[PDB]
Amino acid sequence: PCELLQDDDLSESIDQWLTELTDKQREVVIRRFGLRGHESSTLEEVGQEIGLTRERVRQIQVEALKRLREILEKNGLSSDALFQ
Amino acid sequence: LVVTEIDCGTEHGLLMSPHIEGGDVVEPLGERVLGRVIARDVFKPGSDEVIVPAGTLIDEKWVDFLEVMSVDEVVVRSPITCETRHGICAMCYGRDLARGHRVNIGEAVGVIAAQSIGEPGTQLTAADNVQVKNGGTI
Amino acid sequence: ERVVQEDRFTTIHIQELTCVARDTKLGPEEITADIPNVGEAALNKLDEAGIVYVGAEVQAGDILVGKVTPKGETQLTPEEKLLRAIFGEKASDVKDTSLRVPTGTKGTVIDVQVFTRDGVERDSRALSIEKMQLDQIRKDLNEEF
Amino acid sequence: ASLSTESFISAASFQETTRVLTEAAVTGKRDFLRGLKENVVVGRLIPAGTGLAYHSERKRQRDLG
Amino acid sequence: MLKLADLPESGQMRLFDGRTGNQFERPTTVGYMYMLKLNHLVDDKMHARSTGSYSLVTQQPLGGKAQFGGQRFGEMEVWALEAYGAAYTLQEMLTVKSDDVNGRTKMYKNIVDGDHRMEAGMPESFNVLIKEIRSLGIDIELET
Amino acid sequence: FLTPRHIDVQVVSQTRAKITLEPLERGFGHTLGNALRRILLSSMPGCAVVEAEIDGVLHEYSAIEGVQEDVIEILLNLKGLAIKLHGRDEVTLTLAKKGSGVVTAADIQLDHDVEIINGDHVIANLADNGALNMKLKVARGRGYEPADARQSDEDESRSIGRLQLDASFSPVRRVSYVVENARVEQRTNLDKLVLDLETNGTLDPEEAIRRAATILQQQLAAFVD
Amino acid sequence: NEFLTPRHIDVQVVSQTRAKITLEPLERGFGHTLGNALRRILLSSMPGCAVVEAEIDGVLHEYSAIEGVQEDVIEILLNLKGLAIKLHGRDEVTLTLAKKGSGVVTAADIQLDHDVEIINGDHVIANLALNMKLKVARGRGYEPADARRLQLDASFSPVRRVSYVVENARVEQRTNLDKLVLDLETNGTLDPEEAIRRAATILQQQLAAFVD
Amino acid sequence: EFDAIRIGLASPEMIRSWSFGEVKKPETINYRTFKPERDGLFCAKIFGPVKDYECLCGKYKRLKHRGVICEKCGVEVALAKVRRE
Amino acid sequence: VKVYLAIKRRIQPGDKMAGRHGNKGVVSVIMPVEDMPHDANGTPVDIVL
Amino acid sequence: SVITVGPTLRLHQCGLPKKMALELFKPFIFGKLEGRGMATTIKAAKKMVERELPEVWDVLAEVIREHPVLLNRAPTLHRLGIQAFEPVLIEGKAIQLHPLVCAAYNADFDGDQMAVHVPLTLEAQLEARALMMSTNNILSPANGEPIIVPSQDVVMGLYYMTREAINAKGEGMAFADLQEVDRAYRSGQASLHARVKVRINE
Amino acid sequence: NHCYRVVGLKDTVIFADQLMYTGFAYSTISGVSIGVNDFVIPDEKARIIN
Amino acid sequence: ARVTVEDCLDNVDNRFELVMLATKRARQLATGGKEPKVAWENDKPTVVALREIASGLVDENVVQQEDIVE
Ligand SMILES: [Mg+2]
Ligand SMILES: [Zn+2]
Ligand SMILES: [Zn+2]
Repeated sequence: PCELLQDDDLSESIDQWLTELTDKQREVVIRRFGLRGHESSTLEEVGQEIGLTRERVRQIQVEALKRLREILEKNGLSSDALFQ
Repeated sequence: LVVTEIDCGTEHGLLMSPHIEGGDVVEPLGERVLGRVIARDVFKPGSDEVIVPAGTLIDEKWVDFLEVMSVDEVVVRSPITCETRHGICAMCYGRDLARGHRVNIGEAVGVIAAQSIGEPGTQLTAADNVQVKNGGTI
Repeated sequence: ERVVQEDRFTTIHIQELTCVARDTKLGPEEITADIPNVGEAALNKLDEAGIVYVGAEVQAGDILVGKVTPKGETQLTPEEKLLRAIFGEKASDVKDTSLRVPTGTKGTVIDVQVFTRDGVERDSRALSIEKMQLDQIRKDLNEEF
Repeated sequence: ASLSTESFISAASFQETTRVLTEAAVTGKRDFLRGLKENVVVGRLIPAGTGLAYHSERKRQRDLG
Repeated sequence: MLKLADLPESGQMRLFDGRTGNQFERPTTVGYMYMLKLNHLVDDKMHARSTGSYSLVTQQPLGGKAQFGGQRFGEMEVWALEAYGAAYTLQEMLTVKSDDVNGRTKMYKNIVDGDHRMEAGMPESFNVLIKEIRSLGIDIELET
Repeated sequence: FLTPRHIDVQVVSQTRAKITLEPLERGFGHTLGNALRRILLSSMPGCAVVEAEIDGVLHEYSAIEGVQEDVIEILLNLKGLAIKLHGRDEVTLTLAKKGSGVVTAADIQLDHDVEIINGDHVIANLADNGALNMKLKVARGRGYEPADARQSDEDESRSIGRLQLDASFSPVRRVSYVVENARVEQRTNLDKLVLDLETNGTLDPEEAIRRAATILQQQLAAFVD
Repeated sequence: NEFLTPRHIDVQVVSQTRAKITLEPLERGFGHTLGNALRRILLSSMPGCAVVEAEIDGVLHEYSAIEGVQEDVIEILLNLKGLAIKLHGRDEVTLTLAKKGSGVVTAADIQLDHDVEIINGDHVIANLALNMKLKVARGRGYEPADARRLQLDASFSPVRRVSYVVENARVEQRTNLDKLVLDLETNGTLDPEEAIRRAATILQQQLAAFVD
Repeated sequence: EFDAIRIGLASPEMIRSWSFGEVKKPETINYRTFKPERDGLFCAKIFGPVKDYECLCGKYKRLKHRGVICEKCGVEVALAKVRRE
Repeated sequence: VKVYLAIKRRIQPGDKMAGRHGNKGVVSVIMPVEDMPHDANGTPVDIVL
Repeated sequence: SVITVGPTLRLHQCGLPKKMALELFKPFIFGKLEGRGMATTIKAAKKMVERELPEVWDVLAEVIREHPVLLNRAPTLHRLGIQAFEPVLIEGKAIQLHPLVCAAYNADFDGDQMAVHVPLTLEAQLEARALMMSTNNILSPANGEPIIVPSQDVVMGLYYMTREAINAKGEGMAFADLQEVDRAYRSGQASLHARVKVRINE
Repeated sequence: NHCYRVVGLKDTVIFADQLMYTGFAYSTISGVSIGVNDFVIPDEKARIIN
Repeated sequence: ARVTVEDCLDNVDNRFELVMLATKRARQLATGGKEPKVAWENDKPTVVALREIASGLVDENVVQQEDIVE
């Protein structure tokens, strides 16, 4: 029962952290990774309908990745100790 | 055999008498009628007098009260002569429990009575002329 | 307090722990040095072959023998894939099934005995065991002569 | 006196299983969960003790109003 | 031998108290006695667990996780709980704490939330008995 | 009404020493005697070998070549040493001897602030085919402390090199007090204390009473404030 | 040389004569050393004042009673031991009491001088349906009648019942520490809280001469 | 809830209502791959899927559709607890 | 590859101690030296049966 | 775990090791850390109870104050074999049991093991405190004789206290009340059993 | 059994704990011990055997 | 100011309705629906429900009335 609760509590927090992180950057991470029920797509398939470029969708990905990296550090997730 | 009724309403019980075997008594009346309800109205050994007008339960105070009078034969309501269906009345059952009050409505008295017998089981394994010891009448 | 300070009833227990190398159709198991999803503190007491040094003080939950098991068709979830790109963790397709000491058992390794089969390659840790056994069987026979 | 149990789940504990289930099959007796040994195998509340108030409300609201 | 070693004849000498400091008003038998140490230490018998792995057919806790081992709740402890007025205690140790699938997962969330809802659930020891009876050509159903 | 002044220290031996403080009032003699006995055994300044590092062995279980006694028996002999630290709190000592000669407590290199009481205490037996060399490290503590409680001064790299010991230093071993009678020609209820102190030699019996007086006064001061 | 110094968090005062103190932070072997050292000073040898001599008219024996009094002669000596008398002027004085009226004889009718002060004036002595000569002095320890006609026991100690229970205390730093719980019971001549500060001062004065 | 547990005979017309498929082949798992086969003692069409929300051939594996039947393999996607019922 | 650990299990409250005459016993606590009863010489006892 | 007698415990409470209370009350710690605000998610709270920090012991004792745990021996022949107690955080690896309650369990201290049980539902905590408590089952269910009786060690100290002697120290004196008997005895001037006369207010 | 019947249960549990506290404290003051001199063999035992 | 679990059992003389009455009362305090009459002494929700039974401040009628109100 402990392992089944960690996967459920983390899934309810990942989708919640994306809706409170930003507005324009939230739809880019959801399009690259289908965490809200969407289907996974490549960089050329996602960029053909949004951004109209192959490098504009990757520049926002690294910026939003560094922002979520600082959230998990100050929240108390301690990723440096889990992955070691 | 869980208790489901508070009282049946009948008067059917066996007589209780102390152990008068041998020369002296073994168990007096104060221990065999300790915590049991009285079936019928006990009468004084005199001409015509009543002690218990309703026949309620006997507490520790009524035990010493019977030692004042010379009463020796009393009747009590036992669970072997009850009147309920699929159970045992609370009034017909005694009051010997972990508490000091009467039994409750819903207490499983059938399990606590079987464990009390099987628990001490591990601890278990000429006359030509007779005479008297205490002087008295015949 | 005089019976504990004087070290009277303090006995010594010797508990052994053996590790095996199973052979499966998905891939052979070998004793390696690199372990997925670990750090420098976990590999500090370990050598370059995957065997704990002789005399290293180990705690409850340390890695003694490095044993990895290859696997295929992991079918990872999209929630776990999102975390593999943030912290920069590579997707290791080999599961970590190394030997670890149980909880509440801590001590000091006195010796390590290895066993190899015919036609199998050996590591640098087994070379130091046969060298100490060959030097001992040669220094003592030269001294008794 | 222990072989006169109307239930089959409480009679299959000490007696033979194939002897109680065979008689209960050819008879078709719909047995209820009244008692103490029946609710232990099933997993419901026990009427003895604090569970008497639960079975009283269940029987009251059953084709009675 | 007590006379040669400058010791009392009866072997009982009065000792002084360590905490209060007074003298005991009775002779105490002292001396040296050989004692042993058995291999029944508490490091091999003390263990506890809350969650762990379960079997395949019967959802019962067992070892294998190198954490601890669950104890058996035999029938002797069942008759003891029925002797009291315990109804929800015995029902908890038979349905929620063991032999369940949805009841154990839903109960663990109630402990973290702070309110004990005590969901009913269904014991897994009886669901297996239904599938084994229906496969023997004998019918069983719930009339409700 | 009476206070102990100018106590007497009757030193009959290096280890056993008796002291007679002063003829006190009746009632306070037996009270102060049992009170001072529990202080000399609870907390007293002492020094002992905390850890020992040998550059020829990995762990304490395996024996070495040339020494008759086992390594475990060597570490059990270091606990019986009596090292006195005057100024320094923590000092590092060395020991090295080669040849067919037994090693004792006097084989340690002398220091200006390190004074060892016993010199006849043996450590291990040597031979001609082997030799020993190790480094000792002592410290100043208050009471008994095991090796698993004082987990400090570690970097996850000195596991195979450094070996820790069980710090069980206790300068006081046996304390005995009796109630005698004395005459002062002032009152009739007079009694003195005769403390039979048994010190291993790490501390002087005169300073033992002074160090046991400031600790009791610090505990009784909480009632005033 | 660091130690845990106790601090009184609260003083449980249940009555004017009965108190209860607690010392949470203590050492390992100090929870019972300070309790026994303070108990022997308050109980055995505590400076106070009580009755040392009691003489009445017709002191034949201990069992020989006196006529005119409804109470026995044994209960008269038992009521004088509980009387709280406190004087500071002279070291040893002699009191008197002459009661001619019947009904009741109380302790407030005793003629006191400028130095003799009585704490409890409502304490009854004997019931009359008599003239005695008592004497009080200053004593240090509880001395019975066997030590050193007229003779009776004396109780110069202000406190009556002194006890202490040593129980463990949960500390965030140390896992094994015990606390001290002291309780006193006096006859009202001294504050139960101030009596502890007086006993600790006597024990401190006997050691400050050999400390620095 | 439930009550009044009864026992009767298993009618031939009622057994067909409990079952969901007919078992005709005795083989269970293929030799090379570790996957069940149709009309077997461990088949996925009759009893249910092996994994959670995944068919046999792997065509439908999303977590959106709770109940659906794949066109390639006639198996209804569900959880792992349906295989016991 | 097998290893060998060396654990020194010191005595603690909970172990079983007995003699040669058949008197089993579980140790309760470890009392200090000042609390053990001592004779007139000053030798505190270790085991209190 | 192995049982151990403790003379410093009350009749309604017992002892419990610190290492066992962390494994039994593990789901109760995760609920207190999230409500307080120290732990955000449930995954971060798992690494706090396994790291043995200094703040996990203060939050642990909050759920042990009022939580009757169950105790039982291996052979259960009566209803008094399963009694509920209040656990107290003690240091060690043994269960500190009450000396008087050992008469009901019929267990001696020679290496016996007693299992523990932790009720989760608050409905089970109320029926364990009002029914399964050690203070409620003070009378044996067999007869009217109480099951909580002073054992051999307690009755030995009470028999020597109440004894008659012909000659003793301090015999023949009188006392004012019970407060004078305790002061004269602990002062070393009166014997433990001496023929005296006292007046009490009963 | 008489204290619980005439007083109650709240004052009986506290009385049972204080009776155990005063039973262990006074048992340690009286150092009762069994020895070889406690087994008093009667001098007339040899007369009956002979 | 202490727990009284024995005086409340003598009022009902059942020891079974008291558990059912304290269960419905403890859930109203753990969920934050109602406020207890007795002040808080750093106690949990299960033991505080038994303190109101011995004092007579709550009965089978107050618990039923606390559910309809909001
Ligand atoms: Mg046993
Ligand atoms: Zn009936
Ligand atoms: Zn398919």
